[PDB]
Amino acid sequence: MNTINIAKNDFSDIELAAIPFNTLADHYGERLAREQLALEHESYEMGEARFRKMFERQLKAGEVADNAAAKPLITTLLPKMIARINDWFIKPEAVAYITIKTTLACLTSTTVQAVASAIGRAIEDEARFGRIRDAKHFKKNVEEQLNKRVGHVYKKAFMQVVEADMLSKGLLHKEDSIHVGVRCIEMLIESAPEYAEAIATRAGALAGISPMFQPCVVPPKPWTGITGGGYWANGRRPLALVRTHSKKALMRYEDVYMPEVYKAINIAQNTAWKINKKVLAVANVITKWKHCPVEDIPATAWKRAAAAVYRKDKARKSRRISLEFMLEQANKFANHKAIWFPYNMDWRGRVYAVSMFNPQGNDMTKGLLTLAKGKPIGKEGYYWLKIHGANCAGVDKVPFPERIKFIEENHENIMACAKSPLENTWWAEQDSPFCFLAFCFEYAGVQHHGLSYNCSLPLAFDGSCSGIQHFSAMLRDEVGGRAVNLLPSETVQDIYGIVAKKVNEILQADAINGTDNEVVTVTDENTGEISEKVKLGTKALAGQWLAYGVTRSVTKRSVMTLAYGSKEFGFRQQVLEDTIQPAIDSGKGLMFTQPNQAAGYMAKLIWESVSVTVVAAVEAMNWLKSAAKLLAAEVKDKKTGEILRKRCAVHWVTPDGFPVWQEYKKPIQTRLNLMFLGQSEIDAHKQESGIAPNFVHSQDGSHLRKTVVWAHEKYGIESFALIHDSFGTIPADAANLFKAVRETMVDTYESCDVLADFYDQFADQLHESQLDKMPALPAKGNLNLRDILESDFAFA
Amino acid sequence: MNTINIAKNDFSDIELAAIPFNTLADHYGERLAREQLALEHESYEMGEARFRKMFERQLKAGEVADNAAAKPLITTLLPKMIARINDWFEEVKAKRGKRPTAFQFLQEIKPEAVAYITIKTTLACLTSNTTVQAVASAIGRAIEDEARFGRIRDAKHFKKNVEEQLNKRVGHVYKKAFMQVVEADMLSKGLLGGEAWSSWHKEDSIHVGVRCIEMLIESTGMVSLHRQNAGVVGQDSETIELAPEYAEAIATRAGALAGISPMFQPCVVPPKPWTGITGGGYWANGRRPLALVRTHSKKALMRYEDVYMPEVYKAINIAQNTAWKINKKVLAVANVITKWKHCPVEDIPAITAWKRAAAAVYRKDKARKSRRISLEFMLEQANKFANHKAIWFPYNMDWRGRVYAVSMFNPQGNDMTKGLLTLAKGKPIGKEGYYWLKIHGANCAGVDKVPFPERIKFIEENHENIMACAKSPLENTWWAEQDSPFCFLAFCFEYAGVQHHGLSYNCSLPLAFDGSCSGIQHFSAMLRDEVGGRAVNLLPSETVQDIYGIVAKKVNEILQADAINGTDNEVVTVTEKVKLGTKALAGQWLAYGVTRSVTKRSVMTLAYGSKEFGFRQQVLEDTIQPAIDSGKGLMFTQPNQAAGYMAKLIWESVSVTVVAAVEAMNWLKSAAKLLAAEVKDKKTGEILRKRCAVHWVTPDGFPVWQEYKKPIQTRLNLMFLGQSEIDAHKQESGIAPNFVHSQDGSHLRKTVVWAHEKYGIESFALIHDSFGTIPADAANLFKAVRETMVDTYESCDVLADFYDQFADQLHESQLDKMPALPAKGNLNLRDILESDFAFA
DNA sequence: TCGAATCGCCGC
RNA sequence: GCGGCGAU
DNA sequence: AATCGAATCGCCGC
RNA sequence: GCGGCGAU
DNA sequence: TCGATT
Repeated sequence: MNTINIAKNDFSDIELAAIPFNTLADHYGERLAREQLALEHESYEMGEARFRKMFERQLKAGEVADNAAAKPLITTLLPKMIARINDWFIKPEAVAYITIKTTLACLTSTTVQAVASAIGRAIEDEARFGRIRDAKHFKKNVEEQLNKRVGHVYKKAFMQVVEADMLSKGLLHKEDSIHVGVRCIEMLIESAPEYAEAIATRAGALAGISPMFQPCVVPPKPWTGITGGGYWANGRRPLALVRTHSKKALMRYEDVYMPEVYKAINIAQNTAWKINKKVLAVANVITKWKHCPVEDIPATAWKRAAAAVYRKDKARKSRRISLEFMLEQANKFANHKAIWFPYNMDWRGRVYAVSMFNPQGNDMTKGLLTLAKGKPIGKEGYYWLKIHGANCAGVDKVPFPERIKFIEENHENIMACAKSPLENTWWAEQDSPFCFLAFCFEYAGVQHHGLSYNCSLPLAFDGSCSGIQHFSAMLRDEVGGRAVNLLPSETVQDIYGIVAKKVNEILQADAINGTDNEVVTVTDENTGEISEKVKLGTKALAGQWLAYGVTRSVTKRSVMTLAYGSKEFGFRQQVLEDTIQPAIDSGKGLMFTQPNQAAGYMAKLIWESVSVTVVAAVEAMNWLKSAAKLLAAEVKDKKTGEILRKRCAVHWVTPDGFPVWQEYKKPIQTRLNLMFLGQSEIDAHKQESGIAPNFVHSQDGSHLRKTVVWAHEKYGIESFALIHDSFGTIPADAANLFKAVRETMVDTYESCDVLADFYDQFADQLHESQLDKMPALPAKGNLNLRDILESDFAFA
Repeated sequence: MNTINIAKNDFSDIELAAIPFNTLADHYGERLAREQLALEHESYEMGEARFRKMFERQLKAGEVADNAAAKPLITTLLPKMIARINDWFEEVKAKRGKRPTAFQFLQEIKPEAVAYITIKTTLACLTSNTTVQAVASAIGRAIEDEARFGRIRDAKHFKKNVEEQLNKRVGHVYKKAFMQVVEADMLSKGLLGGEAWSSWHKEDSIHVGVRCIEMLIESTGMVSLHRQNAGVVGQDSETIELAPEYAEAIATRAGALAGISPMFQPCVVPPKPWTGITGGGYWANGRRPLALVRTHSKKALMRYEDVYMPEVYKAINIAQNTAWKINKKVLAVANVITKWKHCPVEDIPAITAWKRAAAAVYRKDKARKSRRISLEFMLEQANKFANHKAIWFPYNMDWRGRVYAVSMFNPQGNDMTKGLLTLAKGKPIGKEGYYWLKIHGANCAGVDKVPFPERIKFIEENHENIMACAKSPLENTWWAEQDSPFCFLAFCFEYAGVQHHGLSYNCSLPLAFDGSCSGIQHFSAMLRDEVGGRAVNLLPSETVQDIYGIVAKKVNEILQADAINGTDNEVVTVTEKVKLGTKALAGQWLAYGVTRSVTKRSVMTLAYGSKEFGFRQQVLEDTIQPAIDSGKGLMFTQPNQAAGYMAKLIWESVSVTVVAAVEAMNWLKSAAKLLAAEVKDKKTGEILRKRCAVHWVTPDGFPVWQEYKKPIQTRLNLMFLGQSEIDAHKQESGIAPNFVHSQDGSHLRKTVVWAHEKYGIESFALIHDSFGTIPADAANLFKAVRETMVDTYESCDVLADFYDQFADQLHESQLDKMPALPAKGNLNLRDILESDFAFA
């Protein structure tokens, strides 16, 4: 409960070390060096404070046991107590966990009787709950709402209701409780400051390894290796080029040779940003007046809404704390001529900025940041500057000439917002408001100062659906590629609309020729009550959906979740929560007499429509999932029981050269309590669930890294705004980046059959029995990749 | 249906007529006369457009029968329909054979209700498919809906608790949805006799309406019947049209009503001095002339024509003459923040119960829209008159004599309106002006329960905050966080001016001084109550006296005593439940903590006549129910027992604190009851003394007559809206609140004339007990308002005068029932002159 | 058996 | 009249 | 048969 | 682990 | 729901 201050020695050395200073000072100046090292020391300093505040709230709460510093002693203390309870003789392990947590919590916030009463009272409460959970299928319906509850008091209150319903349907001493705790303590005594020092020492250590990362005031330290990049000073937490769950998976990158990967990261780190002072000036004012600046600009349904408004209030507090941090960071570096961001990678190869305040943030955070080195905008830069503004306004589904026309027709509004941003709220109403306001300021400058006016604003181009774009390129899918604007097109293609149009074709077919409605008797298991129930035929079901009107908004989420592995089942939950339930609360949905029947009907229709719109996407993710299932399985001779092939990790190499290992590992045994917080084999399921998204994310990351090196080497582009598939640069450089991103993607998939390369990596790993099971590669389609270079709306 | 425009000829007269023009031109010149008469013309123009939009919506919704142009004709036709209904029923019964198919359906609905349901639904159908079938269907489904759910209304005792929740819902579908839910609930309880309604089939409902349509053509004849393509089986149709004369009657009445409903605006010249009952304020001879007294009958207005009240007339004209201007600095701030927030000062960032929660969000959504529409009007009017060097507000009086401004934008409004308005004619502020300028700023911030020396201390300590708010009101939100933000911000600007320009600075800001509890103050003055007078700051006190904190103190004293002594809990059978004792109940309340918050509303409602019963509903809704929703109120295990217990304690605390108030309102209530009764000898039955109204005259010379009148008959439908003798209960309910309000009106009127004649004061901000003037004249207004109050209650015994008015009217049986005048107390009125915190 | 301040604006 | 807003 | 299940990264909270 | 928020 | 483990 007494924490040493890491600051005085461990944080002092970071600034103190001469070798970082002398190296930093020569290139960037002594004062810029000192500030960078002072800043890095401050980041570690802030992190120590953050842990101290969290620990303090945990002492008052008694949730010290939940804190990571009190975890390691409990793990060595617990097994000896469980055996002692058996030797002295609810599950034995759970009682041992309950006693340790209650003892540590009671001491944190001292009578022996009071702790014994608490342990017994919690023990009785848990067993009354545990029996319902340990029945279990009914508890599974309860468990999701139990997981949604917050705090033991709400858990017990929710537990209380489910027990009463469970009694109604029929699934079914104070001194002794104090005596139960006393004997638990008596066994615990058989199983102190020295233990308290262990949590106290660990608390210091965890305070030293969790800094609040901050932007660099000098160009970041280039990555020459696996660790030590980004920030210049030797720290307690050295940056890793790849964020790894294990130190082993970090080390497999130590040997590997990835010259192009390193260049891409170093180039991105080199990009110099500055705070957009004009946008910051606006944001500082509207923030003092509104919780969210753009949230509200003047211009049985009850029970569902009640759950949302509690969430909506909790959401509103969660948004503000993020805002107040970003704003302070924006104010703090507002005067600096330039700031930089260090970059590392996730284990799949996507590029992330390391500091908490980064160009990859929300719209306000994005609008608060701009590049520091501009070039005169010229004719083409103005053209792309206007296109970006239309995109920020939400005009992104029309051809480019209509996007320019929208800007010119709204020129006076744009000018008004630039002149008096607090007097005209039109910018706040646009889809990406603060980024739009930033565009307004530059648009005014070009009008005030002409095409020679210097512009450093980041103009971001985003691929429409990167995963489907990449999957269609791999397998040459024309129909899917056209739906994602990979092919050159007269008009912007909406994949959500195409799916919706195909759904309407099925809807019309089933309404004319459909299964008739059928009636089946149903008997409730508990009641034993026989009620006649109607299964809706496809004809009746289509009629309800046709009455509602099926738009792109019905099919939108199902297409987005496709890359994440969602399929027909997950769609039915989406349709219910997205369109069917919200219509009911609005009073619409009179046609949706049975919601779940409509959602199941719709989810089948969306899945059929998606599978014919993008065949390569669906085919590829099935092929990858089959591969992961085979490798992840352990092969055992049935008679022998010995394993012929152990569970195998899945590994591949991106065209950039980045390798990735996907090792999802599940623990052997875990303990979870209903009323108290719950306390190395490869998981085959997570291997299958993740192989399709992780592989395609690995491909988009290589595309990004290839684009930034190609843009810097073929063209002069030195400033990059990168969000995983969004590519930004200054307007003078904007047209070349648009070219470079098309040239990179065309180059790789003309050069590399990524799926065949994947097959060569695991083909030997398959057991003799497994080879017949593995599906063949999906057939290539009719698409020509050269047409991607001509496409306007691919944006990538 | 279609209404000719009033505007072209009749609104044209307002600017044309020479005598209104010349009278205005002689006082203020031709050109100000041009602007005023065109402005008054626009006020009539805006008002007519208001009627036309409402009529268009009501026509679209079929709610034309709800509109006032259609009420007179419906009142004429309704008896004819009803008589024909009753005769049809008697004629159908007399004839032998199978009864007509509508006969049974028409019977369960009252003959009055069918009559109105047909007229409204036919008028709705015709003004918004003229076929008899669709209108007969539309009638029939409405009859059934009144039949099915009416059964719930008349049963009746349960309906009284569902009546309010039905009213709180807007729109027929929501009303119908709620009634299906209660019907299912009461059927489960078996209240409705267990008879679930069997829905009428469609062919029945058609036949129900046709019999109704036929019955109006015989009796009333507004609708007439026409047959298209007779004898052709395919196209044989019958149609319905409205009688043109009846359509012309609503159209004539619609136009007549649109020309008499103006949207009153401020004056660009000083308002017309009042010389008589009518035609004051605005200068044009208008279709709706202003009245000096706003009355419900022309007769109550006519009583004022004869009366000589020179001081009443002087006070209104002085108040009208006060020159105002729009505070541009405040208006600049309000124009900005309003565009960003629905209520600009609402959410500043700073560092069964579920069913009740749902009702709260519904009300909150209503309150947001209704609040914002008022805001948008005030800002638009403010921006309109922003560039004028001065503007003026006409004034008139309610039937009790309280003074109100006439234009919709007026200084007697909310904070934002009050903040947007400042006086036009200012004087150099001076030392004394600065002092009250800071006191006013302290009160706008909410530092009002404290002596003046610390009010000055608060302002001077927050000097840098006040300065920052004035320099950048948009950059520092501290002013918006105050209790009266825009009025505080208005002080911030003048405070910044005094520091920039010194004590020579010309300040025209209205410094409002408000009596703490004007009703109890007046009642304490009449009967000379020392204890009551001290509690409401009538007598000089060491500190400001909070009557809520006083009552809370006396409540807490009982609670502590009832925690040591007092009844134990007992079990009582109820048609066995525990009845909590005062000892248990005291413990619950002490656990909650009883503050001035628990007692505030009860003291406020005292002047309105509320007593121990009304406090229990207040206590439950104000503190107990919110506590339960918040997760407090575990102590309130039985909420109604706690509320009734606390209501008793508040009533005992209040009655011993302000005795003069309780005694005086009782005496007036007893007077109105005796006067409002009819006196009839029981054996003969003849009425010896008729029901009599209540009349008195203020010391200012204002007469006032209380004649609450009850209508003989009324009608009420569940889903469609419903459409003279003295009301004795309203006479007793109203006499005491109205009498004390007539006194504060006289005090206000006597104050403005005394401040105008003894001192030089020419600018008055007046809200019924709030007295405002420029800072240079603040000290004298403080003097003047005290001097008037001491003078009247030394010169006049208002209760004794009141008794002299009605003593002759009392009957001989009633004289023993009448209480004596309440005894005067030991208070000395001259202490009011030295009372700092009376403010009045 | 019943009941338990005035004035305006907006909506129905 | 009912629903909501505001003034005292 | 029984039965389970139905993307990555970051911040805040427990 | 759970919950909430944001990025793609 | 149809695949997946079990």
